[PDB]
Amino acid sequence: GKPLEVIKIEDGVYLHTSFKNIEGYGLVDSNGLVVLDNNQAYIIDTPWSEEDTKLLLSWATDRGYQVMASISTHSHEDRTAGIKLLNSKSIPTYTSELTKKLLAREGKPVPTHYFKDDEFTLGNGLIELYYPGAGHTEDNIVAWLPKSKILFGGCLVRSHESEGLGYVGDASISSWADSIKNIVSKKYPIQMVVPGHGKVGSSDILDHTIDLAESASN
Amino acid sequence: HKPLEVIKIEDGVYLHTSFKNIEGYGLVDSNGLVVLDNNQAYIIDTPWSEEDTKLLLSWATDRGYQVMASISTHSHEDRTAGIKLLNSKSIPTYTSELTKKLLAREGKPVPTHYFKDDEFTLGNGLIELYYPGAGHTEDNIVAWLPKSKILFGGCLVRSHESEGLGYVGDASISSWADSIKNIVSKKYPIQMVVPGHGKVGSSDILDHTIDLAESASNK
Ligand SMILES: [Zn+2]
Ligand SMILES: [Zn+2]
Repeated sequence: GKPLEVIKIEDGVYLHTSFKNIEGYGLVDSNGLVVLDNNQAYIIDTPWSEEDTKLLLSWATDRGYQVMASISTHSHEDRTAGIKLLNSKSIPTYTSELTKKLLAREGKPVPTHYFKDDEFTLGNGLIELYYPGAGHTEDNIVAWLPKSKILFGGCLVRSHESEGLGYVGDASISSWADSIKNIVSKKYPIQMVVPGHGKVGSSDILDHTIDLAESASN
Repeated sequence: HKPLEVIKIEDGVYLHTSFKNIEGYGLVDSNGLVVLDNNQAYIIDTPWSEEDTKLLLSWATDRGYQVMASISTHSHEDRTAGIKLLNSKSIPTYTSELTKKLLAREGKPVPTHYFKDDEFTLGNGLIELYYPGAGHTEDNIVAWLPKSKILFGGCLVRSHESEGLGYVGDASISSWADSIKNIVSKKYPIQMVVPGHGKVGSSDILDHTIDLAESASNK
């Protein structure tokens, strides 16, 4: 069969990490966040398994948190599992309108809620969502947390120690550098960047990511 | 999803390579072989999925080949997901006894044939199968092709480019080096070693794999 892990990375911000076995390669890890506003919880990108999502919801309800919503950063396979489960529990699920329509076109579970512009904030200013343009996928969005000064980049960003753009099957490689530069133009006072895969780091992760992007489109 | 590739690597020996998309990491490859004996084809490890297995069968039958048998090197899927499909088409499927019983214990489709000893041959001498000991898994076997002088090591061996042992969830790391030394003790005149993942190489792959095993075992 290794199980979901949750760890505190700031006050009211927890990193959750799930694991899959890759035959021939080893273990690949995947991150998202739980963000607390008092005792209300928000999930950014659920575990890829419906199983590990189940465990994440229990992680929260066992601490007396009320899970208010989930946000999914894009439409890929691993982001669907949680949507279906949280829909079933009447927990509000959010994506961009575009991500929602992509999911519906692919016959996948759709979120119950969705925002239409390129910016949207959740909680009472707790989570600022932003669509910076195509990169990892055509629809990928990021989440900015103004209080903790953390950017959740998901797979649109690559961690420091990692050396490629990851799964690029649905990527817009020649658009990617420009999309990271759009995040940069927000002039968020970024203190930490959480990638979809790998270790958390500083704002450097964005520069690192443009390097990989600019290299590959050559 | 990138589809099955098949390429000739020796007279009568073809490398088949199947791909999976790994979110966060990229594309991973998995290798097996097809070995021909005139019109008769033998598959060493099926492809990773049923769909790619289907493509492998069509690759062979579009060429007029008769698929006589498959052999799977252990009870993990990148070796066995094709057993159900071949079973449906009444194509004999083989594993060791231990691999067969592991599959059955896990409620997985089992091969229609198996062998009991540490050695077995298929295709009347074409393919020599050997169980060297635990490593990648408790049950992993290798395949020696005396004509083409190819060793198929599967995930018991690691390509040069690989700097780790791969998926070690079911591994016996402290036994792994000995198990490779057991292969080496066979004195096969090895010209090429085909790993389960990554590029084909020479007998040096075996030394590389020993290095990796010994390093991980020290911890
Ligand atoms: Zn993705
Ligand atoms: Zn295996």
